[PDB]
Amino acid sequence: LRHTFVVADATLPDCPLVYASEGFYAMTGYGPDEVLGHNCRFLQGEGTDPKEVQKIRDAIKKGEACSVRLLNYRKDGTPFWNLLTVTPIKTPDGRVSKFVGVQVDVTS
Ligand SMILES: *[C@@]12=NC3=[C]C([C])=C([C])[C]=C3N([C][C]([O])[C]([O])[C]([O])[C]OP([O])([O])=O)C1=NC(=O)[N]C2=O
Repeated sequence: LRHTFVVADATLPDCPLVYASEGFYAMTGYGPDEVLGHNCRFLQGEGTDPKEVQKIRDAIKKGEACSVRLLNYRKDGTPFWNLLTVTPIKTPDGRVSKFVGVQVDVTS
């Protein structure tokens, strides 16, 4: 199946994205200059369910994995359904260093 992949830096307080696969840029319409250094939430918009957003916010704050389905918007404004799985990456001392995300466009 077609998916995309990003890495977020958890050592920075607001989990900016530091790496994205070619598919992530191609799927969203945004280039590296608009994606790198930014929190993934710029993909959100009017129809995004705040309850699902809250699930990821809590899991990130708690350093747990999380899988949620979100309405997202491309650079051109058009919406798509993003099945998103975030995974915490810990150092051996228990601290979370990075979050990794798999994003699937599940508009089908
Ligand atoms: C986004 N993918 C994504 C990938 C990773 C690795 C992480 C850590 C987060 C995301 N987000 C969410 C965003 O960064 C944030 O966690 C949430 O919006 C909730 O926190 P706030 O503070 O905003 O309430 C992704 N969000 C998207 O909308 N699309 C993704 O692809």
